[PDB]
Amino acid sequence: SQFNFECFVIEDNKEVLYNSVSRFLPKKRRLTFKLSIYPGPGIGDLKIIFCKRNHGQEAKDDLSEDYSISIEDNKLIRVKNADNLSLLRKDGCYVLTVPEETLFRGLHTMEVIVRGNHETLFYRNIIGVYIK
Amino acid sequence: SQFNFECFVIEDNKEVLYNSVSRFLPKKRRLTFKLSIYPGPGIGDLKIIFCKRNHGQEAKDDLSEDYSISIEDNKLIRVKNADNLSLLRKDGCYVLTVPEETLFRGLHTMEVIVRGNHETLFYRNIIGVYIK
Repeated sequence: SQFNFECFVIEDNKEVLYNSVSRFLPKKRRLTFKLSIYPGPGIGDLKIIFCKRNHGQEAKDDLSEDYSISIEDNKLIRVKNADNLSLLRKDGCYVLTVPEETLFRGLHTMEVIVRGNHETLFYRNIIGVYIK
Repeated sequence: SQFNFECFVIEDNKEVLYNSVSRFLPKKRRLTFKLSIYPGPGIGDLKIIFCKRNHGQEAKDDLSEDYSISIEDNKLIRVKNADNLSLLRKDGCYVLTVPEETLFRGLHTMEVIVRGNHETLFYRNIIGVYIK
């Protein structure tokens, strides 16, 4: 696939794929959300946003974050609230990493939206995480 | 204030600690150099530079890089050639990560220099890597 979106839990200094919303995670785990981009025809300069939200009765705007970046000339441009993001190039693949930590009980989602060529939608995905 | 400086090689999707000049690595391996900062009280703003150099009969200026960052008011400031650097905040320590790839045969070093108030030297360390 040209785009991929994954959540990893840091366990004993290894990244372990989080592959089911059914699995409750304990608090105090580091998470990494990874957007992998394989460039090609029509895929170069991009606008990307990550949307972190929590859900349920105790939904709070306080826990909401948007991380907005652009990729221009294969370089990362921090647009808004994107200081913790990082871009890494590995063998024709660009990986954008968003770090988080499990802290509040309940359902949390991270959504990613990728647009290019004057706002054409290239990719959207979302990962839910349950925390004890 | 306490500092640590470590090098990790990615081997089967895990960060494996690479001790300085402890073995020869093949080409096309990913490396991460991590400076960990355990800030003490009144440490003030910091100026940090990483210096990459290669050594031997084929010492080459085109392989040298300097990555310069500051920590000002507890935020990362990318000063020069620091787009690939990232800063992760953990419980009681900051971690600055410098990614590299093994590409040229011989000895290479990554040196880190940390200065603070009045250009006072707080820390210096260096790690060497052998590449096949």
